[PDB]
Amino acid sequence: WNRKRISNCVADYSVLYNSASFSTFKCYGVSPTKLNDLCFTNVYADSFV
Amino acid sequence: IRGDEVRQIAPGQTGKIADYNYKLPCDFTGCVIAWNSNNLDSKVGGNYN
Repeated sequence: WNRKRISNCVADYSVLYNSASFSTFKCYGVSPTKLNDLCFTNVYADSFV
Repeated sequence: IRGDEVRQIAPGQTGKIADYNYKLPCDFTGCVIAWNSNNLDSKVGGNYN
């Protein structure tokens, strides 16, 4: 699985959650509707199939 | 509702219809009944009502 790092930028999580292209969008430790109001020290996007 | 939004109709659930259309309380007493109706709610050419 390939790990892309995200740091030092402004993240818009509303575009991804509001997009209907995703079969499931389920979140642990956070509620996605509030993701736009949080500040994260680092984010790791690990992608695979 | 649409088919696999059926589990958005539940207490403490998030999604499109669980927050914008029909929100149940956390302390919801009662219960949910769902049955497929592809017969009188579906028509060729699309039902847009």
